[PDB]
Amino acid sequence: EKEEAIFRSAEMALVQFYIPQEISRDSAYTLGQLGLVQFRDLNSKVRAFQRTFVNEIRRLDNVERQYRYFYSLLKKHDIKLYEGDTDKYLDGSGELYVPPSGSVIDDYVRNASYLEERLIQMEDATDQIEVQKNDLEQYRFILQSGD
Amino acid sequence: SFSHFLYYLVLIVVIVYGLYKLFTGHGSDINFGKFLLRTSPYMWANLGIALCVGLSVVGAAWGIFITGSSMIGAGVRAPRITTKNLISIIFCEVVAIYGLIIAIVFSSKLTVATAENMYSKSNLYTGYSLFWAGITVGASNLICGIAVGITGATAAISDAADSALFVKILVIEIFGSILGLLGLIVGLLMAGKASEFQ
Amino acid sequence: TGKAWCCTVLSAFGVVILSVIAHLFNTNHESFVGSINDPEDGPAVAHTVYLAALVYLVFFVFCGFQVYL
Amino acid sequence: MSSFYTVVGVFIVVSAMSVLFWIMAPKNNQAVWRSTVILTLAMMFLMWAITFLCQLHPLVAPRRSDLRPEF
Amino acid sequence: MTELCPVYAPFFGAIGCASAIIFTSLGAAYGTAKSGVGICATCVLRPDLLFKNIVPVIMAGIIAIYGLVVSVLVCYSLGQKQALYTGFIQLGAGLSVGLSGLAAGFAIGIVGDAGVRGSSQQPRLFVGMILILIFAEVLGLYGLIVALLLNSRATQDVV
Amino acid sequence: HAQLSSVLWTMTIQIAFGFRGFVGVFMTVALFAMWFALTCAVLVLMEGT
Amino acid sequence: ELYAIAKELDSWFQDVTREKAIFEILNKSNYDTNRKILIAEGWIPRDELATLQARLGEMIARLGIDVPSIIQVLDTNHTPPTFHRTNKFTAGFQSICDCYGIAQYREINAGLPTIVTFPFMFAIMFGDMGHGFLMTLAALSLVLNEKKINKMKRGEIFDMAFTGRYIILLMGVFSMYTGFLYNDIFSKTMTIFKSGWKWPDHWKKGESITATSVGTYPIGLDWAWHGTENALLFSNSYKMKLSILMGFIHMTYSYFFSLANHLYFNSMIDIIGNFIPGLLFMQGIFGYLSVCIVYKWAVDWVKDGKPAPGLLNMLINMFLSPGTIDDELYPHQAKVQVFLLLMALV
Repeated sequence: EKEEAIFRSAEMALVQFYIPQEISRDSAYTLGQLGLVQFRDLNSKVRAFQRTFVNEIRRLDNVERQYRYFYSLLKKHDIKLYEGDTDKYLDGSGELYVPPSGSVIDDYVRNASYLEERLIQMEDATDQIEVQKNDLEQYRFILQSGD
Repeated sequence: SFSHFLYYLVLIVVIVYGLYKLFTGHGSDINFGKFLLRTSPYMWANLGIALCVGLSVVGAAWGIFITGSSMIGAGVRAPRITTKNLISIIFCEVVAIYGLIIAIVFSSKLTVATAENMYSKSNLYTGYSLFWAGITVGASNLICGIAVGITGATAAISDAADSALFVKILVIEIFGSILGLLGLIVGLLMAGKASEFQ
Repeated sequence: TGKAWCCTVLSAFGVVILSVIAHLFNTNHESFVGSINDPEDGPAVAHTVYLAALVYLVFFVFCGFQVYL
Repeated sequence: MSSFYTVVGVFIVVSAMSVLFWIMAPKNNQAVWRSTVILTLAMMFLMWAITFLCQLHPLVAPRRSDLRPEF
Repeated sequence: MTELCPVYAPFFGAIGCASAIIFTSLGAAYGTAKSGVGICATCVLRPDLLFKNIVPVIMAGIIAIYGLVVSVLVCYSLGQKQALYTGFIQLGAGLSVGLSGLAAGFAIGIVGDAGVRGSSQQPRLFVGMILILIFAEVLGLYGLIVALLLNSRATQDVV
Repeated sequence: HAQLSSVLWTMTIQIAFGFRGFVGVFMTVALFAMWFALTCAVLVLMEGT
Repeated sequence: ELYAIAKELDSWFQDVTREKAIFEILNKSNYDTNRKILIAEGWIPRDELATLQARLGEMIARLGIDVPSIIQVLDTNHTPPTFHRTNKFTAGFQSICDCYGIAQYREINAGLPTIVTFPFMFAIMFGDMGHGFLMTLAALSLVLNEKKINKMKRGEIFDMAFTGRYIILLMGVFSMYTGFLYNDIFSKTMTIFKSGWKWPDHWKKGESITATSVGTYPIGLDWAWHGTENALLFSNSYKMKLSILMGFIHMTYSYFFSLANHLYFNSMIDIIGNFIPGLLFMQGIFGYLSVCIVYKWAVDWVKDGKPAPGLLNMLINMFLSPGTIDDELYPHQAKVQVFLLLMALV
């Protein structure tokens, strides 16, 4: 039975996870699904760029930058983002859900990059056409002015 | 400056009037003693109580704006200070509560005197005592609030810079916050032997 | 519907309140007609406040019907 | 005919019921139940007792010059 | 004109009825003006905060309410043959509420401007501003209260 | 809070009791509307906050 | 292209932010190069510890791999995090207290006492059955419709109001109680009980009449002094004394909470040199003032033929002029006051 922690703070225990590397990516996902472990920074003396999982975080940052560009485009053109997945992961229940596979994340990265290039070139072409249209419309207005 | 010109003109007019009265043998006509004796002690007492509360409030408000404006600026990047430096704003608002308290205590002496016992030794003394005690409490609380607010702004900026700094600047506030207390005490000593108007 | 909700709330608060005030006036409550500065006649103020409460009741019923639809 | 002993008796009753609730507080959220109920009782009683004691032997009586003579 | 009730006694009370509104309306205007300047500067970027950065302009108006209360209470104690003590009390009650409200408004303004300007960046600061603003507002309250107490003596046991 | 409440009562709804007839009824309705608006706004939210 | 992206952009974002989040967490771990294991130190509630293990076991059961002990409790002198288990009722007050600061580990939580004391101190400051009832109804609108309001989106001000819906409910209820004790409903008074004051049998219009005490009002302020000239003088005295007593009681409760903290942490030096001295200092002065207030209330001075001592002037002389009592509140008052002053000065 969980103790009531309103009169005083809940009793806390420090716990070491000796997480095998081959399942580490999965273990974290469970530790994040429980939502009960507050991890200590054991590499607090290690510089941000000198940390062990810096490259994966950089890849995910690039993917999130591409997604933030996609959202910016979805807002420039009046296109509504399709919200969802609120109940997909059952957040807060403490129950585990099969995490995305590494191949799935690699596919996400590759698709994000490919869509980045495609959307960049499409936006460039559209912007060129739009500026040409604006110039022609201004010229037409100038011509249409009364004598 | 228009204000300085007005001050100089008032001073010159006062000097000329005083010299005219003095030379013409009527120097005693400018009788501050008669003014004090004949001015109602009620006016002195009520001015003291109003100025006490008002000046204590003015210093509290003046400090609250100095501390409050520097907490808000420093909390944009360090909002953690907002609640920590709020003790500064309590040292600024406490002087006002002192003034209020004094007003309450001094207002107890705002009784109605009889017509014959109006400008007596006790009633004139009570008027002077409650005027000057209110002036002292109000001005001391004004100074203490404005000074504690200036220290609280410095403390808020220091806390935003480094948390450990705050406890060291708060001490200065504790040094300043006492200055109103002293005034409070002195006020209670002034109006201590004063009695209700009778 | 926000206007209807506000009006019906303000109308129930005022039907109840003015009905109570009118009852107190009619019963010549000391807190309402006990002072020389208070209105001389109790039942007449009670009648006027009752009419005001009836107006507020009409407002309440109308706005509640509007909220319903 | 009420005196300070009325306050004492009300205090006795309030303390008895507070102890009773502490003994019989629900197990679930027991700390919240005990603290909330007992503190609410204590402060309600304290405010009532303060209001009652000021009226026990008041040093000033109601004085007004606006009542109608009919009352 | 009696010894205790000169013809000029109503001068002080009428100046107190005026002082209460004039100086609690000076402070409220200062606060409203500065808070509105801050709100107009911020809501250009953050209109969604507008109907929630109005709080300082609501507190400054409450200062004006404190002196409309002391003014209306002091105006109904004003009389042609009211004692000089009553006049001095009514002047003191308006000097207190009016000056305290001026101080409270001047502070509400300066602090609301700062807090609206900073809240457009740090929303958590809104709680800080409202707390620093409730202590600037209480100053005015403390004046009103003193004023109220003054009026509780203005006309009583007075011959 | 007590003094502002009493003052609001005197300014807003106490006057309504002074007038009778259709004028009195309309004054009661409007003055109670104003009294409740100021009570919920000033004396419940503002003073309450 | 944008519509194709939009139908799946949120899922991609949620999935990548979680993967970036798991890789930041692993970044806090010490990767043993010689071995192939990450050392991750985490704070978890002890009661939850078993659950953690179970879930990890489930993961193993899903993976099918055999691994050594993946959970090892550790005993280190590291400041543990402060965790308070709240609910829809205590969450608001816990947030109220946490805004000031986070309680020390296993320190007396200020939310549990604030659940009641924050609403009741507000109610003292509010004291009106009308306004209290309006606020109670406003809070009940949120509480009864709490599910619907939780489901929808809320603005910052509305979100704050809804989160503190139970706060406001308690504030309204206690405001109703206090206004009943103040006999204040929309600035008016109730006449439920027989008043303890009797106005003169007969008087003329405009005649200053004073009432005589025939009893004590059972609950709340007597309605006899409603609209009376001196009503404000009694209300001010009563409410000043009430505020002083309530604040002193609320500070004493907090100081005894400090004592409980000292006892829990086995800081006997704090009890001897921090709690007891400050307790004596605060008692001898302001608890003595509170006791004097109550005693003066409980003493019939007019009947006893003794002047009613001024407690404010008593307290002032207790410091500025020790041993000089204008009016003797109780026998041996001067000696007791001198002893208390000496106790504080020591």
